[PDB]
Amino acid sequence: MQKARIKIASTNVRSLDEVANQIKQIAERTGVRMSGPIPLPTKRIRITTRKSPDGEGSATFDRWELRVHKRLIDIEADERAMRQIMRIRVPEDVTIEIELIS
Amino acid sequence: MGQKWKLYEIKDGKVIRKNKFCPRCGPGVFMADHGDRWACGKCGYTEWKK
Amino acid sequence: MAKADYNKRKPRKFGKGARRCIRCGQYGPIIRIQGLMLCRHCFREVAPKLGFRKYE
Amino acid sequence: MAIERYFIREAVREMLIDEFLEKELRRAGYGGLDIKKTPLGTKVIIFAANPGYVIGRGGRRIRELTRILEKQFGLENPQIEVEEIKNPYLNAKVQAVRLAQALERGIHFRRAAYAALRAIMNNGARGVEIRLSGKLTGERAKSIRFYQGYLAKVGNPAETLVSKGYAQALLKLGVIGVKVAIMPPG
RNA sequence: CCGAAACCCCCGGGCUACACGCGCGCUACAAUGGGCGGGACAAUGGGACCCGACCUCGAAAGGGGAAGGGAAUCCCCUAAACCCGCCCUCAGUUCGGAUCGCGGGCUGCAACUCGCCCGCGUGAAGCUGGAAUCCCUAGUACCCGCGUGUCAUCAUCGCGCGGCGAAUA
RNA sequence: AAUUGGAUUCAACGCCGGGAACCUCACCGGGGGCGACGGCAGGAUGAAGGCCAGGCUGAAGGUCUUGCCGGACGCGCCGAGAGGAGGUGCAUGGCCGCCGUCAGCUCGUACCGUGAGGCGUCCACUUAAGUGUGGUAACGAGCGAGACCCGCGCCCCCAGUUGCCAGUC
Repeated sequence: MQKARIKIASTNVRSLDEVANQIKQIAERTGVRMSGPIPLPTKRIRITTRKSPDGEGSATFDRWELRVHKRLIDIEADERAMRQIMRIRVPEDVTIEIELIS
Repeated sequence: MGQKWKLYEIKDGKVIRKNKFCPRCGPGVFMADHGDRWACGKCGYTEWKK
Repeated sequence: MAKADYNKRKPRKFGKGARRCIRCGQYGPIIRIQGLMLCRHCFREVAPKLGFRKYE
Repeated sequence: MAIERYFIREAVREMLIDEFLEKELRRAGYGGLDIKKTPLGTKVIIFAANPGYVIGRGGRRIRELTRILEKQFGLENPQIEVEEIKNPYLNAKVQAVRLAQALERGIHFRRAAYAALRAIMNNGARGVEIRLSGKLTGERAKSIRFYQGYLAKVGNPAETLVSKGYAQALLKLGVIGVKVAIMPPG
C-alpha cells in the first residue's frame, strides 16, 4: 500500500464541500483506511481597486474577494483504489492534487 | 531593380567568370571585387583580399 | 529607395512601456500583473464573468 | 504557478474566447459558452438560439472556430459542440443581441421595443425592462425606458436573480446602446 | 482632418525648467527629550529568474556560498508605540535636517540632466505662526508602526492591517 | 528649442498618471523611411531584400563613390486603403463624480373637475424613510428605501500533522 494525499482546493464554497463529503463517503467502504477531510486556510485574495476611470471628485473604491479554500485528505489504498474514488464528476473548477509516497 | 548586370564574359563556344570565387566558404558565391576589399553575396560578410 | 525592416528595435527591457494588456492594447494605462494583464477600466467590466465578488 | 493564480488564469481564459464569439455569432444568436477544460482537447459549448448558423454555410464556420482556438490556446485539438439555449427569450443577452440587429435594421424605437417586450412576457417574464441610451436620432443624450412588471431589487441578490443583456447596435449617424434586463419568475 | 506627412524609425533633450502665487500632504520647532543597552509583545498580507533560512567576507550599503518554499507545515520578520537602568542637563543647542566636498554599493546598455542607500566632513530656514479655513462623533478620532498594489528604479502617494486609546455632542 | 495634452467653483489642483532616466510619449532637434486593392504604362536585358571599403553619419549600406550575390515581379500617380494618443465628450455607447446612501416617482379601478388636472401620494401623530399609526372620497400595487448579501461579538456540532512541559507512565 501507498499513503496518498488528495489535496483539493476550490474557488467557491458549495463546490468544494460536496466533493470532500463524497470522497469521504465512497472511500469509507472497500480496502481503504481514510483520515478525515481536514480544512486548511482560505488564502483570501484581496484585490483593492479604483472604480472611477476619471480618478475624479470622490471615487468609490471596489474591494475584491477571491477566496480559495483547501481541503486535504490522507488515504491508505492502492493506485487502483485511488482511480475508483477519482471517478466522481467534480465541479468545474475544483483542483485535485495527488502526491504518492509509501 | 537595376539593369544592366551582364558582367560574365563570353568565349567562342565557352563562358568564363569575370569575378572572384570566395576562399572563406566554398565555391558558388561571387566576390564584389573592390581591388582590396571583398564583400560577400549569399549573406553579407566583411572579407579582406587573399 | 531601399532599406532594412522596422517594427521597433530599441530597448524596452522593463517598466510600463514594456507592458500591454490583453483587451485594450496600452503601455501607460493600467496592467494588473497577476496573470490578468488588463487595464483597471476593463477589470471592472470583466470581473463578474471572472467570479470576483463586489462585496467587501 | 500556485493554486491562487491558476484559477484566475483559467477565468481569464474564459473571457478572451467569450468576447470574440459573441461578436461573430450575432448571426446565430449568441447566449453563452459552457467551457470544459481538459489536458486532451478544450471542449467549448457555444450557446445559440439557432445551431444552423454556427456550423456555418457548409462546415466553414465550425472549422473556422476550431482554427482560431488553436492560436489563442496551447490545446491544439479543441472540440466544438453546439447546445441550444432552452429558452432564448428567458435569456436577456440573446434579446439584447436580437434587439441590436433590429435597430441596426432601422425599425422605429417604440415599435422595436413593443415586440421585444411582448415576445419575452409571452415566454414567462415576471417582469422586463428595456433601456436605450443613445443619441435617439437628434443630438441630445436621453434614454428611453420601456417598462412592465417587477424589477431588480436592492443589494446583490437583486442582480443574480435577474438577467441582463447588453449590445451596441451600430448605426451610421451615431450609436444606440441596447440594455435589456429580464426578471425571470423566482 | 492628415497622407514621406498631424504618419514611421531612431539617438539625444524635454515632462525633474523658476522671480514668484496657491491647493493637498509629509517632516518639524526638544526634557511628555536624545544616546546606549536590556527586556515583553501583533495583524493583513506578499513570495519562482521570486521570498530568501543559515554560514561566511565586507564598517555598511552589498557581495560569495546555500537549506526550505508554488505554501495553516518554509521565507520576508524585525513590529513600532512600551518600560527599566545608565550617560546627557534646555541652547537655535547633542534640536532640525536643507545645502555642498569626497569615498562607496545597487539595478539597467545606460541613473550629468534625473535614482536611492551607507560612512566622514559640511550644517541652512524654523524657537509654535494674521486675516481666513478644513476634518470628524467610539474601538471612532487622536496616536504608533506593519503590509500590499502598481512594481528594476523615483512612494513625504493610493489601498489595507493591527498596537494605545479619548473629548463633546 | 520643447517644458506633450487634458481637467478649472462645490463637482479642476496626491486629478486621467495603480510607477516619466531610454522605453513610456503624444513635445522639440537632427539623421534616416514604409503607401494596400483595383486602372493606367513598366518586367528576367537578374531584386523589389542583403553588402565590404572609404567619403559622409551623434549611430543605420543610411546616404554617395564603388563593385556584387541569392533567386525570382513591383514604382509613379489616379480612385481608394492600413496607420494617426489628430480634432469634435454641446454628435455619442460605456462608466463615473456631485445633488443624494437623500426621500421621491408611478399605475389600476373608483371618485371629482367643461378642461389642463385633481383626488389617492393630502391631514393629524411618528421615523432615516410615501416608515408606521389614526383620520379622510378611496381602495390596492411596483420601483425606490427596507429587509436581502458580505463582515463583526458569544456559544455548539463536524475536522484536525496549526496548535502545547494543557495532561502524561
